[PDB]
Amino acid sequence: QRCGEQGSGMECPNNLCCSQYGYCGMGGDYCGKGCQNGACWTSKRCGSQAGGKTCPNNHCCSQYGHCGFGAEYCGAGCQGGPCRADIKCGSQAGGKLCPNNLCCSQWGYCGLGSEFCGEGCQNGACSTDKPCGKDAGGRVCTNNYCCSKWGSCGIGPGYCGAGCQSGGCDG
Amino acid sequence: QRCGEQGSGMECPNNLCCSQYGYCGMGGDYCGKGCQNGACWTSKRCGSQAGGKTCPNNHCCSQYGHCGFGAEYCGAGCQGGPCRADIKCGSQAGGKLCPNNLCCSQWGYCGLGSEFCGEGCQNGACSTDKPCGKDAGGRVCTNNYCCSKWGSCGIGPGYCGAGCQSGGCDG
Ligand SMILES: CC(=O)N[C@@H]1[C@@H](O)[C@H](O[C@@H]2O[C@H](CO)[C@@H](O)[C@H](O)[C@H]2NC(C)=O)[C@@H](CO)O[C@H]1O
Ligand SMILES: CC(=O)N[C@@H]1[C@@H](O)[C@H](O[C@@H]2O[C@H](CO)[C@@H](O)[C@H](O)[C@H]2NC(C)=O)[C@@H](CO)O[C@H]1O
Repeated sequence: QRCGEQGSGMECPNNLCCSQYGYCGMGGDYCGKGCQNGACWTSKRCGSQAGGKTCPNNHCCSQYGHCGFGAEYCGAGCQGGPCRADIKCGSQAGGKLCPNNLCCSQWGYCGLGSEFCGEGCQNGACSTDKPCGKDAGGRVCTNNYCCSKWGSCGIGPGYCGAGCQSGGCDG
Repeated sequence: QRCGEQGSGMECPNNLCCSQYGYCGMGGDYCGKGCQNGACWTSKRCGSQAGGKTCPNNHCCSQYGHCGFGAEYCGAGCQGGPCRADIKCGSQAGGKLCPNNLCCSQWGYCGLGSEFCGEGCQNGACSTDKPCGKDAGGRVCTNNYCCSKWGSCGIGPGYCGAGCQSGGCDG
């Protein structure tokens, strides 16, 4: 229910602004001074100009590094987010990973959904669920995901904690 | 710090999935069945195929009524989300509002950022707080937002509750 620093990076639906006090709504109250994410009145900084401050809410990052949507944003120079250009990745990149847990298709391109996350997926939120660990040649996960005690990649206590074989374990 | 139903329609950062228990992670335990938003293994339907629904986390809704990212979702047919084609709106498009609280620029195109939200903005999260209520001719906000006591539009208990001049006022 809470957002931003107060809600654990949590985001408001439909681009509602996360006021400085971790709540959701529209208006100067939530969108003005303070705003942590959502349709903030002052567009955030990102990537090049911000060292990789990727845009939250799956917003596009412009060539100047401000978060938003629109041709100006998602169009050319788009440094991140749902850009209109095709974002490559994978073996064909020298092994490169998609941003914001995006799946890298067999074809070497970022996206979300069956075609991207399904069979052949190279990194990101791949739904193939390939097992890792001791019982799998010692396969490690991509994106530094936690290889759970049951040889499964994920992120969370169930994965990163008790018996986390590899990745971002909590021990 | 709860998502989905367990957290007031909240979404997780970086495309992490919201399990059936209201928590954020990556893995069949967050992304598998139960997943409420985020990079769900079984994409959420949307658009005409799904009664006009919008995609969580600002995902494109492909022409087939499935949410995701990449050419197939954001390219052609894209019935919603950060569509690759400039979304049209306003006095130009028959008063058509931008979906997911996007700002309809004066040039009739949905986006987020100074260019769309700033001066001219026709609807959505416009950073211009044009006065509403008796405070200024009895003006009414766009998107069914609540005009508060002060004569300023927005969403929250502070705009929709006590002294809300018009809009989706609570009371
Ligand atoms: C110093 C300056 O204003 N440089 C301009 C860029 O910042 C500007 O990008 C836009 O900057 C605005 C801040 O003044 C942002 O609100 C806005 O979101 C951002 N727009 C984009 C698409 O990144 C560019 C382009 O208008 O011009 C420079 O001169
Ligand atoms: C009516 C129908 O079945 N049309 C087919 C589409 O469903 C199908 O699109 C893909 O469907 C998959 C599940 O059946 C989804 O995983 C996938 O996201 C979806 N693709 C898009 C872009 O939404 C396509 C094949 O991709 O064929 C149609 O005939």
